[PDB]
Amino acid sequence: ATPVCAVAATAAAASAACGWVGGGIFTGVTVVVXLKHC
Repeated sequence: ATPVCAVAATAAAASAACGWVGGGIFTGVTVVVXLKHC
């Protein structure tokens, strides 16, 4: 695992954090709000 394991943990961690960032959070928040009330 060493370096390889660390890489997976990094990319794997982003799965959620990375997904939320990059405008992903706005998409869900913006999308949810609308459909939520829109």
